[PDB]
Amino acid sequence: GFFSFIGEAFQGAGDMWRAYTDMKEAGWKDGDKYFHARGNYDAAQRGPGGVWAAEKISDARESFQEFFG
Amino acid sequence: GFFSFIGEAFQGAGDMWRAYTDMKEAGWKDGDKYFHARGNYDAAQRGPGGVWAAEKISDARESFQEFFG
Amino acid sequence: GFFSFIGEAFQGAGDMWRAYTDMKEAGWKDGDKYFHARGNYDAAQRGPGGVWAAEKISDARESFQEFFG
Amino acid sequence: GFFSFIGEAFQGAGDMWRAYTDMKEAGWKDGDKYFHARGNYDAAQRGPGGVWAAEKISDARESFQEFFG
Amino acid sequence: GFFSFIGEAFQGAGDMWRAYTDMKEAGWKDGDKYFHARGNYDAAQRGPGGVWAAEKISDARESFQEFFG
Amino acid sequence: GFFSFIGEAFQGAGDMWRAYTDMKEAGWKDGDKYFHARGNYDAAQRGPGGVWAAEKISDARESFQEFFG
Amino acid sequence: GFFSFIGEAFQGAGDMWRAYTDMKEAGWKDGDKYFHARGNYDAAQRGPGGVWAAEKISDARESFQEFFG
Amino acid sequence: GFFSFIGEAFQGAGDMWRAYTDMKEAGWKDGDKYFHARGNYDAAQRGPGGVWAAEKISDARESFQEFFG
Amino acid sequence: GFFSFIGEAFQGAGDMWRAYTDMKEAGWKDGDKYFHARGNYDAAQRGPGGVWAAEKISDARESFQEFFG
Amino acid sequence: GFFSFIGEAFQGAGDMWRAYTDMKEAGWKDGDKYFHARGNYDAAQRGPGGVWAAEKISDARESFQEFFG
Amino acid sequence: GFFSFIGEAFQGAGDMWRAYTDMKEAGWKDGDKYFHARGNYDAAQRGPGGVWAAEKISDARESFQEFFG
Amino acid sequence: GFFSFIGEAFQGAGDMWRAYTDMKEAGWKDGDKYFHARGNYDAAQRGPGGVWAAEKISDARESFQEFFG
Repeated sequence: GFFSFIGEAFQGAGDMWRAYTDMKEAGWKDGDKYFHARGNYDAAQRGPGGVWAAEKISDARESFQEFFG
Repeated sequence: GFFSFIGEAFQGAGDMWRAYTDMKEAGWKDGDKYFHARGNYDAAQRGPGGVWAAEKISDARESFQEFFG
Repeated sequence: GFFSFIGEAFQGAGDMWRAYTDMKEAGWKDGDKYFHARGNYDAAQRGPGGVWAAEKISDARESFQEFFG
Repeated sequence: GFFSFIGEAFQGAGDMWRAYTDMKEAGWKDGDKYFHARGNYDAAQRGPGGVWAAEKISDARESFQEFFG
Repeated sequence: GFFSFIGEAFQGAGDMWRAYTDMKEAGWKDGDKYFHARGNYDAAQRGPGGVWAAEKISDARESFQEFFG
Repeated sequence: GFFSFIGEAFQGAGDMWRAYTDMKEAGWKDGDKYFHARGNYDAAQRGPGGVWAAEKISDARESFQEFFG
Repeated sequence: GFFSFIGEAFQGAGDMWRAYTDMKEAGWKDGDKYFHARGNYDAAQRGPGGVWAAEKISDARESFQEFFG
Repeated sequence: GFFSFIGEAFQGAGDMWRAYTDMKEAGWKDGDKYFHARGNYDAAQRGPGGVWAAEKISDARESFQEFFG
Repeated sequence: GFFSFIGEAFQGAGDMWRAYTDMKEAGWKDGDKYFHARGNYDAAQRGPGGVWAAEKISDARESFQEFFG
Repeated sequence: GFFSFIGEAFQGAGDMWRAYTDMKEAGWKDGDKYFHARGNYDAAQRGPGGVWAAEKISDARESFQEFFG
Repeated sequence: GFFSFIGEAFQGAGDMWRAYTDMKEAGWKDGDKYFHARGNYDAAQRGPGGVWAAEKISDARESFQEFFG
Repeated sequence: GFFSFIGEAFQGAGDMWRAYTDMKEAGWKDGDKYFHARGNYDAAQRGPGGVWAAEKISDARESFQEFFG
């Protein structure tokens, strides 16, 4: 079992990035979730970059290189 | 079992990025979710970049290279 | 069992980054979650960078290199 | 069982970064969570950097290098 | 069982960075959590840096190097 | 059982960095938690640095090096 | 510089399997060489087998297999 | 510089399997070499087998296998 | 400089398996060499087997296997 | 400088398996060498086996295996 | 400088297995060498076995295994 | 400087297994060497076994194993 959450440069209001594994006889309730935004400037901004999602990376030679100038 | 969530440069209101695995006799309730936006400037912005989603990457030689100038 | 949460440069209001594993005969309640933003400047900002999510990285030779200039 | 939470450069209001493992006959309640922001300047800001999430890293030779100039 | 919480450069209001393991016949209640911010300057700021989350790192030779200039 | 909490450069209001292990027939209540901030300058600030979270690091030769200039 | 001599199942009389490299201002003399054979039985005999002479063998997968029954 | 001599199952009389490298201002003399054989039985005999002569063998997976039955 | 001599199951009379390196202002003499054989039985005999002569063998996985039945 | 001599199951008469390195202003003489054999039985006999001659063997995993039945 | 001589199961008469290094202004003489054999039985016999001659063996995992049954 | 001589299960007559290093202004004489054998039984016999000649053996894990049954 592999669980990997990556969260970056965001504005949230609730109930995020959750992992529920292997429950038995459970029960739950969540409530209302409000996002209210007025007059903001430069919210939720991210620079460059690549996103790799792999399971096995075998024998990688001179690979996975990112250059920023 | 492989679970990989990547979230970046966003504005949300609720109930995101969840992984529910291997439940038995469960039960749940979620509520209303409101997004209200007025008069914003430059929200949810992302720069360049590539997105790789693989399962196996074998013997990668001089590969997976991104250059930014 | 592998659980890895990485959270970075964000504004939240509640109920984030949770991992519930291996529960039996449980029960829970969560409440309302409000995000209210007015007149902000430069909220939730992130610089460059790459995101790798792998399970096995075997024999990586001269790999996984990021240069910033 | 592996649990790794990394949280960085954020503004929160409640109920974050929790790990609940191996409970039996439990029960719990959480309350309302409010985020109220007005007139701020430069909140939740992060510099550059890469995020690696792996389970096994075997025989890594001259790898995992980040340069900042 | 491995539990590692790292928290850095943040502003919180409550109920963070908790690990509940191996409970039986429990029960608990938490209260309301308010974040109120006005007129701040340079809150929740982080410099550069990389984030590695692994379980096993075997035979790493000349690896895991970060240079800052 | 391994439990490691590292907290650094933050402003909190309550109920943080807790580890509850191996309880039987327990019960508890927590109260309201308020964060109120006005007119501050340079709160919750962190310099550079990398974050490694591993379980086993075997045979690391000339590794895990960070240089600051 | 690569020099590989393999000699097998033979009858010789002299001056075999020599490698002279990188000489300067040299000089040499060899003598007479006589092979005299009478009435022999089953001299210089070899069983089956393949002869590979390569310089580079890269990425050979399930190759170079000889079966004898 | 690589020099590899393998000699097997032979009858010789003289001056075999020599490697002369990197000589300056030398000089030498060798004599007569006689092989005289009469009435022998089963001289210089070799069983099965393969002969590989390579310089580089890279990444050989499930290769170079000889079976004798 | 690499020098490897392997000699096996032989009958010789003289001046074998020599390596002369890095000589300056030398001089030498060798004499006569006689092999005389009469009426022998089963001289210079070798069983099965493979002969590998390589310089570099890199990353050999489940390779170089010989089975005798 | 590497010098490896392996000699096995042989009948010799003289001047074998020698390594002369790094001589200056030398001089030498060797004499006659006689091999005389009559009426022998089962001389110079070797069983099975493989001969590997390499310079570098890197990262050999489950390799170089010989089975005798 | 590496010098390794291995000699096994042989019949010799003289001047074997010698290593002369780093001589200056030398001089030497050797004499006659006679091998005389009559009527012998089972001389110079060797059982099974492999011969490895390497210079570097790095990171050998579950390798170099010989089984005799 | 490394010098390793291993000699096993042999019949010799003279001048074997010598190492002469680092001589200056020397001089020597050796005499005749006779091997005379008649009517012997089971001379110079060796059982099974492998011969490894390496210079560096680094990080050998579960390697170099010989089983005799």
